[PDB]
Amino acid sequence: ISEVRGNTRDHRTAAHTHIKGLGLNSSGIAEKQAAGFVGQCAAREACGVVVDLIKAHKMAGRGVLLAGGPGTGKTALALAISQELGTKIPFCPITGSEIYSTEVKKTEVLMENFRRAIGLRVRETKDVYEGEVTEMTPEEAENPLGGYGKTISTLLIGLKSARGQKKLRLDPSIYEAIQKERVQVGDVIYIETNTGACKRVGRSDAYATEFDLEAEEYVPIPKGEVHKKKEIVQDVTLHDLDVANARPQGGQDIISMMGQLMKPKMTEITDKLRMEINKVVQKYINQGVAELIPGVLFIDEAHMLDIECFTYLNKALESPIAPIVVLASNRGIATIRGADDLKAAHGIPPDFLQRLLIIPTHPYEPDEIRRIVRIRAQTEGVQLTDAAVDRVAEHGVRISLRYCLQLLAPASILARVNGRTQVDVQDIAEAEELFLDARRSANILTSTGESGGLHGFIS
Amino acid sequence: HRTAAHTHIKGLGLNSSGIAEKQAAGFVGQCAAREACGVVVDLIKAHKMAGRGVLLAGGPGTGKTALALAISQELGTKIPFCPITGSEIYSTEVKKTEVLMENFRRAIGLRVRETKDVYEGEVTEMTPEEAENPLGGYGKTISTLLIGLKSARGQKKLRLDPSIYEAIQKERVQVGDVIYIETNTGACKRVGRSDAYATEFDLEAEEYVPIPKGEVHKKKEIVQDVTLHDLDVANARPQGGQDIISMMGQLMKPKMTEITDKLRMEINKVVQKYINQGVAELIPGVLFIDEAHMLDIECFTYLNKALESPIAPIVVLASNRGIATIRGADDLKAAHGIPPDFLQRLLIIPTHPYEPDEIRRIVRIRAQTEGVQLTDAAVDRVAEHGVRISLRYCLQLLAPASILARVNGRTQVDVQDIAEAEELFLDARRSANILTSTGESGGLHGFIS
Amino acid sequence: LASKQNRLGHMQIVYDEPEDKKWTPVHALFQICERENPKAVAEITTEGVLRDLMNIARVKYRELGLCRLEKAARPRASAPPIEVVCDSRSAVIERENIMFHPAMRKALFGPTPSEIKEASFGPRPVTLYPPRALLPAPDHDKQRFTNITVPSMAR
Amino acid sequence: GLNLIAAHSHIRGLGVDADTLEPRPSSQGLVGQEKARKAAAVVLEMIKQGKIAGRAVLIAGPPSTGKTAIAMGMAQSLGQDVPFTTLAASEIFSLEMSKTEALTQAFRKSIGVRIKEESEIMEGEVVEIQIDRSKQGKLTIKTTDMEAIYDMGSKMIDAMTKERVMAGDIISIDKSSGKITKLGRSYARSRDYDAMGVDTKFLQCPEGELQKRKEVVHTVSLHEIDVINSRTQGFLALFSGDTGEIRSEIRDQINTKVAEWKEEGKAEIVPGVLFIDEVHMLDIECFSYINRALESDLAPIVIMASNRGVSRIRGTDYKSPHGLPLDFLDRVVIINTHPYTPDELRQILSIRAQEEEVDLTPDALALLTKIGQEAGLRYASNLITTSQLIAAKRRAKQVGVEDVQRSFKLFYDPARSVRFVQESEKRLIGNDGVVDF
Amino acid sequence: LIAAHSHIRGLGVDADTLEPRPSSQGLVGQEKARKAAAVVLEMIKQGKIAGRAVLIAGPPSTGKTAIAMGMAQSLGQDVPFTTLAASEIFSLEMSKTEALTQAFRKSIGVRIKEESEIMEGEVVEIQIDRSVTGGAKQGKLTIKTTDMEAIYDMGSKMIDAMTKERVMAGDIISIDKSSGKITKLGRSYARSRDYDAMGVDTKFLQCPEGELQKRKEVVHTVSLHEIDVINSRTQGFLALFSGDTGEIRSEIRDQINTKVAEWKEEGKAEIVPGVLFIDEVHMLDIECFSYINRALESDLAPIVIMASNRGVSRIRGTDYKSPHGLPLDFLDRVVIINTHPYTPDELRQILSIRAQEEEVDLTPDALALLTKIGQEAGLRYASNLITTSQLIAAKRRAKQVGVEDVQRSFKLFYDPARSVRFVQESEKRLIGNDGVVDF
Ligand SMILES: Nc1ncnc2c1ncn2[C@@H]1O[C@H](COP(=O)(O)OP(=O)(O)O)[C@@H](O)[C@H]1O
Ligand SMILES: Nc1ncnc2c1ncn2[C@@H]1O[C@H](COP(=O)(O)OP(=O)(O)O)[C@@H](O)[C@H]1O
Ligand SMILES: Nc1ncnc2c1ncn2[C@@H]1O[C@H](COP(=O)(O)OP(=O)(O)O)[C@@H](O)[C@H]1O
Ligand SMILES: Nc1ncnc2c1ncn2[C@@H]1O[C@H](COP(=O)(O)OP(=O)(O)O)[C@@H](O)[C@H]1O
Repeated sequence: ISEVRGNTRDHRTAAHTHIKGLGLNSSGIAEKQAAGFVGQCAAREACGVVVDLIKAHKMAGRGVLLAGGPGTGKTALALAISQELGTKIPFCPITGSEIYSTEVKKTEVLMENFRRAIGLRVRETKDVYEGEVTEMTPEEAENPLGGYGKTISTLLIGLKSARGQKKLRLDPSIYEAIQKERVQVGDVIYIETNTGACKRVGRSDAYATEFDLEAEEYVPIPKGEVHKKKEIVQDVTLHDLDVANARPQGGQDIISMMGQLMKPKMTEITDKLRMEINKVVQKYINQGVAELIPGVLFIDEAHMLDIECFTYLNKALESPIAPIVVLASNRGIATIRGADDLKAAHGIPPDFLQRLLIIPTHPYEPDEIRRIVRIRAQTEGVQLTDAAVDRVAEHGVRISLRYCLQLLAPASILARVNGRTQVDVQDIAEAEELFLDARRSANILTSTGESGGLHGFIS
Repeated sequence: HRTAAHTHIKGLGLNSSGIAEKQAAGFVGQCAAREACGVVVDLIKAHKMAGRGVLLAGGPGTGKTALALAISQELGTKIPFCPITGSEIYSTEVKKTEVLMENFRRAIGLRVRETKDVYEGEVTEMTPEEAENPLGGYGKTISTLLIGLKSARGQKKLRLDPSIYEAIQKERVQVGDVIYIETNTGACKRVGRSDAYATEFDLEAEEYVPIPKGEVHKKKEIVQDVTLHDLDVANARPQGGQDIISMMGQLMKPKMTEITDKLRMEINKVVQKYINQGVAELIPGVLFIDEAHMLDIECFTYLNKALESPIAPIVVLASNRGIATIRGADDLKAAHGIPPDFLQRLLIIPTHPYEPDEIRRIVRIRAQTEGVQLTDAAVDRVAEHGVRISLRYCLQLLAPASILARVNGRTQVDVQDIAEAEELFLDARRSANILTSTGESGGLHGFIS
Repeated sequence: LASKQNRLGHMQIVYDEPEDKKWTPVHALFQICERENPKAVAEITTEGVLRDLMNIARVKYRELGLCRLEKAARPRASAPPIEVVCDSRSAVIERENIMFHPAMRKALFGPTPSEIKEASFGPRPVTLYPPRALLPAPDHDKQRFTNITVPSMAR
Repeated sequence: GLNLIAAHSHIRGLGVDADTLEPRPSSQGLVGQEKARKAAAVVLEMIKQGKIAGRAVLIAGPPSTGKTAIAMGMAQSLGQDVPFTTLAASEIFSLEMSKTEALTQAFRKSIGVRIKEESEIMEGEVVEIQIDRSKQGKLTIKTTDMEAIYDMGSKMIDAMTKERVMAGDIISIDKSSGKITKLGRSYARSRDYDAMGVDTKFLQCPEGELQKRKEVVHTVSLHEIDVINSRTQGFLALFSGDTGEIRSEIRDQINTKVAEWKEEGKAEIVPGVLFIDEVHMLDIECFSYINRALESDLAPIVIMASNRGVSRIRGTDYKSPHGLPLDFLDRVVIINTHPYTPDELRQILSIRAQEEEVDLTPDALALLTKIGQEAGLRYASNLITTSQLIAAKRRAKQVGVEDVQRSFKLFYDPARSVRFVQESEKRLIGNDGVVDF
Repeated sequence: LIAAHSHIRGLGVDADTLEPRPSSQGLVGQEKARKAAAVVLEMIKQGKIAGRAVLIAGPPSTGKTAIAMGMAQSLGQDVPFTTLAASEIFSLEMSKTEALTQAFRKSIGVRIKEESEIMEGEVVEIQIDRSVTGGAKQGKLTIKTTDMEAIYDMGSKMIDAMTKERVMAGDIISIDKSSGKITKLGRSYARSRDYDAMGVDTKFLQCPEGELQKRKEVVHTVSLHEIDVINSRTQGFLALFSGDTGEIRSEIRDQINTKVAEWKEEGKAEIVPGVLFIDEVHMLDIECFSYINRALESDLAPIVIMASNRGVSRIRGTDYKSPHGLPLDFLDRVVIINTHPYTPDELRQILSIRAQEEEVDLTPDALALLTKIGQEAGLRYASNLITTSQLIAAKRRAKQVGVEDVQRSFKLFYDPARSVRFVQESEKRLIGNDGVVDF
C-alpha cells in the first residue's frame, strides 16, 4: 500500500552532531583535536575515568558534578559519555525543570527517572509451533467412554510455514482454543509449549481472493521456521517493572477496561513495592539469569532543583541499587530555589556537594575557537576560505562561542543565493548585520530605546 | 500494655462537692484547672449545650492535654469525644471548613434500635424465569425466580425481583449454600455448604455450617451506635441497595466530598423523626481541637456559624501561645493566636506552672507507672533536673536509667545511672550551647547555618 | 472493548525474524505501543522469569494473607441513593431506566441461561453481548461486595 | 462565512524575490521593512531546506512595528506542506499538565511525517441484500453509472447484521481492512418514509467506478503519533484535550520508530516552524527546558517574538534585556526592527484601506497619516472603519476630512488617555481612595 | 553491589554491658553516640515504652546515617524500619498531615498466625468438564501417595489454576487448600512419546509418603497501614502498592485500633512496635511538627529516631530561627544525641575499612597521603578518591595503587574546598544573581 520514495537518506545537523566520542589514548591521556573535541584535556580525562567507572560496574550510587560557565561544553561531555557507553547501557537525560509535575509530588519523578536509568537484561528461550493451518483432523480413541458419542484421543494439525510444512499430533484439549478463537483452514496460529493454547493471528494471504468482499486483515505466511527454538535477550528498565506492577496493563473486567480507556495518571509508588522488586531482582541475579546494568541520569541544569529535591536525592543515592548522577551546573554563588536563605556554590547545598566528584570546565583559548569552527564547518558541509575562518574566529573571541557557530548557516544561504559554492568574507560581513548578537541588541535597547514612549520599548 | 506519655492519668480526681483534692487519680496539684474541667464535664453530661467555647491556655509542659484525657476518661465510653489537631484539617480534596463540619458531626452520637428481617435458609431449588425481551440490544433478562429456602422447622418457597437475583448472582450461590437474604438493603451473604452435603474428600476449603434452626423468616432487634457524620457519609456516597449507583459506587476509589448544607439539614429532620418515634437517643459530645493557634483566620471565621447551630457539640481549644500573629492575616496580633472577636465566646481556663515538690510527686508517679523503682536521692536528682531544665525532660531520663541499671546488675536506679544517662542523652539547651560554641565557622567541621 | 481480540501483540511472537523486517499491517501502522510490548513476549517464554516480575504485586498481596484476614473495619451506616418523589408515571419510568438501566446490568453480570442454550445448541457459532461476566473478581475472598459479616468459629 | 477582515488579512506571503533575496518594498501586502524581511527570507530559505536543526530566531523591536506581521508572512509563504504553530506564551501555564510537558508538545507538533499510499475503497448504494439460508450471500450495489453483484462468504453477513444495513443505504468498504462504514441513506428514498429517525442523514449517490484507488499524501505530526499511542481509544484525546503527562518511554519508542521508517523509505520527515509569540511571558523554569530541547535532531527552527526592554524576568527578581535570561540570549540570533517613516505609513494605510474596500480622498489620507505619526499604527488603522461607518450614517460615498476629524473627536488615542487619567486623579481608583464628588 | 553503607554489619556493642568497642563491625571511631544508640536499641527491643523522640545532631559527614543503618542491621528482618526522608511527605495527592499518619502507621507491625492445609502427592488423573461459550466447570482430581488414594472434587478457581499450571498425569504437586496455589515439584514417570507440545522434562522425584491432608502454621506480618488500606475500600485493593490511597477517614482508624487491641487480647495477633527513621528532619515545616508532637501520645506510636545537620536555622513556613531548625515546643519532647568530628587516626582505619570493602589494595605511603587528604576534605572525597585511584591503577596496569594514582585523582577531581575557590576566582564567566559575559 504505502509507496516508497527513492530519495537521499541524509541526516540533520544538531548542535552536537560533530561529537563522536571522547577521543582518548589507550592509557587515558586525552589528545587534542580528536573525535570532535578541541582541547579540554582534563575534563575529557576525568570523563574517561567516569566512563571506566560505569563500565566496570563498581559505581553504586556515586555523583559527578560538571561546573564551568555557559557555552563551554558540559552537555558536549554528556553526549560524549552517552555515545562512548554505547546503546545497550541506559541514558536518561532529564532536565531540572522536568521534575515539576501536577499529578505527583516532585520527589517522585526523580525516583522514576532513577528507575528509567537502570536497565535489566534477561536471557530466555522461546519455543513455539508456527504457521498456517492446513488440516484439523481428529483421531478416534481406542477405548471410547461409555455414554458419550465421539471420543477423540489425538488431534492432528498440519502447520505450513513459508519454508517447510509439518504434521503435528497434539493433546485433544486444544479444542477449547479452536472453538473460542474460531481457527479454520487458512489461518496462521502459534502454539506455545508451557501451556499449549493456540491463538489465531489472521487469515493468510493465499486465501485473499476465494471470496470477494468478506475481508479482514490478510497477514502473510510466516517467513521463517515452523519450530522456533530461538533465544531472546530482552532489556527492561526497572521503571517498566514499577509501572507494570503498579498499574496492570491488560485485565478482563469493566474497571480495568476503563483504566486503560481513561487517561493513564502518574501515581506515586509506595516504597514497599520498590523494596520488593529490588529484593527479587537481587535474587534472580544470584540465580544467574538476569544481569543488572546501571546507567547515567544526566540531570542537566542542576540549579533548577530546589532544596526539597536534594534531600530526597540523599536518600535515593544511599540505596544499594542506583545509577550515577551526572549533574550539570553553570552558576557561581547562587540562591538555592527552595530555601531563600543560604547563598551556596553552584546552586548546590553544602551538604549535598560533598558527595560530588566536581569536574571543572575551563574557557576556550583564542586559537581553539577557529579549530571548532573548522570542525563545525566540515560537519555541516559548508566550506569557506581561510580569511572567512579568521573573521568568524574574531567574532568568536570577541563576542561568544555559540554565536560564531551560528554565522555559518546564513552565510551559506547567502553564498548559494549570490551564486557561489564557498563562503567568502563578504557573505559573513553581510550576514553579520542581518543577525545581531545579544550585545548589539542590548546596545540598541539601551541607547535607542531611551524610555517608554511612543516609539520605544516597554520596560 | 504500653506505657505512653499519658498512662497514669485516670481521671480528674474530684470530691463529691466538686472540689479538687491534690495528688489524686494521677494528677498532682493543679486545682483551678481541674475544678473548671469538672464543671465542663458536668456541662457535657446535662445536654443543655449547643456550642460552648472552653479554652485551655498555659505554657507548654503544663498539662493541657492531660486534662483532655482526664475529661475523655471521665465522660465514659458511650459519649463521643473527637480529638484532632490544627494541622489535620489542611486537606487536598475538600475545603477545610468541610473537615471542620465533619469533625463537628463526628462529635455527635446517636443510639438507634433496628429491626432486621433476615430470611435464613438453605437453598433447595434455584430456577430463573425470564420474561419477554424484544429487540432492544441487550437481549434476554432474568426477571423472576423461585428460590426455595429450607430451615429446620418449616420450609418456604419464595419469588424474587431481578435486583435481589443479581445480589445472589454476585455471591455465587449454588444449590446447597445456606444464605441469609437481608430484606433491608437486599444483600445476601453466602455462609457455606450445608452439612447434608458434607464430604471430607473436598478441596474448595468451604466452611460447613449446619442448617439454621428456627423459623426461616426470623426477625431480630439490635442496638447500634451511629454518629451523624456516619449518616452524612451514608447518604453522600451510597453503598447500599442493589441498583447501579450503589454498586458502581463501591468499585471506585473513595473520595472525601463536600457534604452540603441541605443534606446536613435533611439528616437532622430524619433524626428528629427517629427520636419522635421513641427509638433513637441523642448524645452530644466534645470536639477537642488541640493546637488551635495553627488554625488560620478562615477557620475562626467559620467556627462562629458552626457554633450558632441549634445542634453543635462543645468545643475545647488548647493553645500554648502568648501574644502571637494569627496565621491567616499577618497584620493583627492577639493573645493565643485566637482572633479578638472569636475570643469572647471562650470560657478561658488558665494553667499555671509547677513547683519543686509537685515535680517530685510527678516523677514518683511516673516511675511507679512505668515500672522503674529507684532511691530517694535519685528522685531528688531527677527533680533537680526538673527544676533546672524542663518538666518533660526529666521524666524521660528514667527509661535509659532503667536499662543502664540492668546493665550493671542492679534492680533499683541509683545516682550513678542517672549521672551517666545525663551525659549520654542531652536536652535542648545544652545542645544549643554546644552548637553555638563549637559551630563557630562554617566549613568542614562546622554546621550548615 | 470487551469483545475485541487483540492481535498486534501476537505479531511480535510470530513475525519475529530479522529477514521479516518487523512487518506491521498498514491499517495499524501508527499503533506502535500496541505492537512492541515486552508483556506479549513475556507470556510465551519457557521460564517465567519475566512473568514473575510483571505481576509480583499480586503474589505479594496473596502471600501476606491479606485475603483470608478477617475484615476489621466496616462503615457504620449505609443508605440507598436519593431518589426524586415526583408523582408522574414518566418519573418512575425514568428512574427504572436510569437508576437500574438493564443494559448495564446485562453487560455487567452476564448472559441469561436461555441465551446460553440458544447460543450453544445452534448450528452456527453466534456471539453474546456480554461475552463473559464483566463483574470484576473481588479481591477479598471471605467477604465480597457486601458488609454483612458473622461471628467466626475461630473466636 | 467565518472569515472576516482581521488585522492580518492583507499579508499574502512574505513578498521578497525568490532568486536573489531582494525585498522589493510594496509586494504581497508588506511595506518597507527591508532588512528584517531579508533576514526572514534567509531564515525561510534555511527552513525549506530542512537540514539545519534547532536554531532560534528572536524578533525584537518596539510595539506596532510589525513583528507578528513578518511571522504571518512566513506562515503564508510556506504553504500547507511545512507545518507552523501559533502559540502565545500564556497557553503553556495549564492546570492539567505541567509547563515542561505542555512546552514539549509545542515542539512535537511542528515536525511532520509524510507518507504516500493507495486507498482501495468502495463506495456504493445497496440495492438488494440476498442471503442464502442454506454460508454465502450476494450484495448488489449501484452508483450513478454502474451496478454490480459481489459474492460474500461467512462473516461480513454478520457484519451487515451488526450494522443493520437496509436497502437504500450508502455503504463504504475499505477492502484493505474490511469493515462496513454506513454513510447514511440516499435522496431517492426520502420519499419512502415519512417520520424519519434521528441518526439518518441523506446523501447523494456515489458517482463513477465502484473500486476507487487513489494515491493520497498523508502528513501527520509527531504529536499525533504521541497522543494516539497514549491510551487505548486515545485518538479522540487530541480533539478533546483529555491527555496529560505522557511518559518518556512512549516518546522514545516513537522517535526510534520514526528513525526506522526513515531508514526503510516509508516515511519522510518534514521539519517545521514553532512560533512562540510573546516569549517574555515564559519564566526561567521554561527557558531551562528550551535550552535543552534545541539540542536533539527532532527540533523545529523556533521563531520567537518579543517587545520588552530591560525588564524583570518572571519567576525571578533580576532585570535583563528583552525579558530573557542571558544564558538563553547567548544561544539565539536577533533580528531588530525599526519604526516607520510617514512615506511608509501612508501606503500602509492605503493597503488597509483597499483591504477593507473603503475609499479615501487624498486629504483624508494625509490627515490620517499625520494622526498615525502622532499616535501610532494601531490607532490610525482603527479610524478607517470608523470614518467609513460615520460616512455611511450621513450617506456619503467617499470619506472626507470631516469624518476623520469626527472619528478623532469621538474616540481617544492612547496618547491622550494618559493625560485624561492624570488630569482627573481624584475619581479614578488609583490605589487607595476615591472622592466620588 | 557496594553502596556507601555496605560495610556496616550492625552497631557493634556488647550484649551484656553494651560498652562501645573502639573497632567492631564497621562502625569504627566513635563511642558516645554508639553507646547511646545501643541504649535506644535496647529500649526498642523491649517494646514496652511508646512514643519517644531521638535526635541525632551533629556536623555532616560524621556517620549519622551510619548509626541509623547500624541499628537497622541490628534489628534484622523482623521489626519494621521505615527509612522515611522528610521531603516525601509533601504530596499532591494526599494531605501533608495524613502522609505523616501513614508514615507512623507503617512502622507498627502486626504479626498474626494462621493455619493452612497443604497437600502432597502424585496426580493420577485429571477430569475437567467444560461448557460451550461461557459457563461453569466441573472437576474431579484423583491423587495418590504411597498410602492413600483420594478422589477429590474441584471448583472454578481450582480448574483455573490447573489449566494455568498445565497439570498432567504424573506430577508431584502440592496444593495449599486455603490460599489455592499450585507448585509443581516434578514428575515420577518420563515424558510421553505421543504428543508434541508437552514441555520440559522436570526433576525426577519419587512418590511422596505420609498423608495427604497435612496442616501448617504460617506467620504473616503486616503493617497497620496495610490493614487500613484493605479495610478502607470495598473493592479497590492493591492501592497500598500503587499509592492511590486518597484519604482514610478517622472512623476507620478508630475501629482498626480497637480491633487490633482485641486481637492482642485474644492471642490472635501480637503488636511488634517499630522504628520510624526520619532522615534530615530540618526540611519539615511547622505544620508537620504541630502533628508530630501529638502523634507521640498513644499506645500505637513508633519510637522516632531522626537526624539533623543545621545550626541556628529558620524553620520553614515561619519567620524566625531556632537551633537545628526545630521549634522549642518540639525540642522539649526530643532527646538530642551529639556526634563529634573525627580524628585522623580514626579516619585512617575508616578508609582502611572502605578500601577493604571495595576490594582495593594499598601501599602505606598512599594511605598516609590519603589520610592527609581526608583531614582537609572529609571522608566523602576520600572514598571517591579510593575508587578512582583503583580504576586509574587498573588503566595503567598496576597491581596496587600508589602515590601517583592518588595525586592523579586529586588533580583530576576537585574537592569542594577547591571548587569554592574556583567559583571565587572566575566570577565573570559564571551566572551569579546578575549578568554574565563571554570573554
Ligand atoms: N571541546 C569542544 N569541541 C567542539 N565543540 C565544542 C566544544 N565545547 C563546546 N563545543 C560546542 O559549544 C556549543 C555550546 O556548548 P554547550 O554544550 O552548549 O555548553 P554548556 O554545556 O555549558 O551548555 C556546543 O554546540 C558544542 O558544539
Ligand atoms: N498535673 C500533672 N500530673 C502529672 N503529670 C503531668 C501533670 N501535668 C503535666 N504532666 C505531664 O506533662 C507531660 C506533658 O503534658 P502535656 O499536656 O503534653 O503538656 P502540654 O500542656 O504542653 O501539651 C505529660 O507527659 C504529663 O505526664
Ligand atoms: N511592513 C508592513 N506593511 C504593511 N503593514 C504592516 C507592516 N508592518 C506592520 N504592519 C501592520 O501593522 C500591524 C502591527 O504589526 P504587529 O506585528 O502586530 O505589531 P506588534 O509587533 O507590536 O504586535 C499589523 O496588523 C500589520 O498588519
Ligand atoms: N563511624 C563510622 N564508621 C563507618 N563508616 C563511617 C563512619 N562515619 C562515617 N562513615 C562513612 O562516611 C559516610 C558518611 O556517613 P553519613 O552518615 O552518610 O554522613 P551524614 O551523617 O553527614 O549523612 C558513610 O558512607 C559512612 O560509610
